[PDB]
Amino acid sequence: YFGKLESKLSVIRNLNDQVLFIDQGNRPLFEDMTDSDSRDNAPRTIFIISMYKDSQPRGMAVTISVASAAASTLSSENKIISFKEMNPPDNIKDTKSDIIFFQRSVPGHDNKMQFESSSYEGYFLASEKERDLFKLILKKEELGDRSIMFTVQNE
Amino acid sequence: YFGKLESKLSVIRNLNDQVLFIDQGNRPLFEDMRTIFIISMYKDSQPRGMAVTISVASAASTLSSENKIISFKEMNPPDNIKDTKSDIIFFQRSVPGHDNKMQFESSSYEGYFLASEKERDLFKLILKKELGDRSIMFTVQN
Amino acid sequence: TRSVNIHVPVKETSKVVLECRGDSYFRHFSYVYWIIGKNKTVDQLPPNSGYRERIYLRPRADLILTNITDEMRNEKLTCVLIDPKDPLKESVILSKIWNS
Amino acid sequence: TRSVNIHVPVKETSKVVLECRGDSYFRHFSYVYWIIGKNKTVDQLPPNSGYRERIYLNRPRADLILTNITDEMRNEKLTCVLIDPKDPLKESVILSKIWNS
Repeated sequence: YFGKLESKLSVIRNLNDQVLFIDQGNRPLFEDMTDSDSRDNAPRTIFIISMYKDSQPRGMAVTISVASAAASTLSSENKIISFKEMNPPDNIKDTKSDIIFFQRSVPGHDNKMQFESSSYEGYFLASEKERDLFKLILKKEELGDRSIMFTVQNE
Repeated sequence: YFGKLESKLSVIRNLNDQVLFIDQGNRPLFEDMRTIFIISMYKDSQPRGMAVTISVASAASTLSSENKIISFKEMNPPDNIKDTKSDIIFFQRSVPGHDNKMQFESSSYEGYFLASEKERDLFKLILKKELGDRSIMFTVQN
Repeated sequence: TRSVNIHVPVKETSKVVLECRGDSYFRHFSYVYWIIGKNKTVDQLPPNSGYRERIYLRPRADLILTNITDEMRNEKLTCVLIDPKDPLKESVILSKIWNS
Repeated sequence: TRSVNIHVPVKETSKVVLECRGDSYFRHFSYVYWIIGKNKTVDQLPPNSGYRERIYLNRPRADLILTNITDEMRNEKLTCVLIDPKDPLKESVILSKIWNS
């Protein structure tokens, strides 16, 4: 059982300081901080990380949703990363969820975070280059894999 | 040991709803209506009730029961008193069955209480020792 | 640099409040909450259980017990600190506190 | 309704805080504070005693903070007192009893 506690406006950036954003095609991608949304509103880069209490405490259970969107929540459904059409729910009657990730500090690096899928243990959010794009993907864990490390910046 | 805690601006009235005030001769009297007092509360190493001083807000003048009489010493309520009694410490207790009414017992002279006494046309603050005596009952307005 | 501590009253009263406070060096990402017995958050209890939780928005969560039964007095009540590291827990059984 | 209540931590730490709260319907004239052992307010203790009191300037509150904790302090009877226009109310605790439970 997950119960929603509190939400925080957050920006996420890979170790190349490229910022996570949602593009015109509803895709989670990364862009150089230089070229990231500079608006005070920051509609395309500001995420809400919603923290959940857990009946089976295993770490910090969170959902990640777009702050400016009506209903766009990150999902690992089917071992792939998409924006699912929904809001973070008041509760989830399940110990696993395609929209719940465990936000964990990187081993040896307290200032960096990784996000482990609650649905797929050992699978993490990662930044991956594909042609000219940098995509948010779900990839299996090799210690010190830097592609799964992020800086999470409050508001 | 008494240690000062917090104080409160207070208007004191006797049993006849007359307000306590200090007159020209520095005498404490009561009249229907100088009238603003400060009741300062003290913690006590020997908890017996609410230990207080009564002083004039328009200061330095502090009520005293020295020698079993009423006087106003030229002094401010002290930060502490290293003793278990004092001529300026009274115990403020509510009246049994009347939470809104207060009595003030001298800590120095057990059994002696502040009272209102009619003397001719005047009503005077005095100290005196009659269960239910109304003359030792006061109301305090904060 | 990480801890969870519960403050409990030395005596039972009609309304009992247990105060859980967390201390974590991850200040932007830390919270505390209660688990009743093995695995029930307060939200999961049957209605009118006598348990209520107040989450303060150092993280704090108060657990408020009313209409206290013997099962409640002997229940293991756990407060959990959640942050980017592994959850940290502290627990109490009130009947042990009160009968000492 | 008049009462005095002490909250204590279930375990000892380097800095231990006891919270004393009173409840009194005498709103302008009620307060709580600590007495260490038989008759010492915190004000009366020698310096570096390990006790510090925080009186919050009706629900009066006084916290007692213990540092550099000794066995004497662990075994000391600590009393919180409610003072108001009625007879004083007291509650007490001996920490070693709570912590060893």
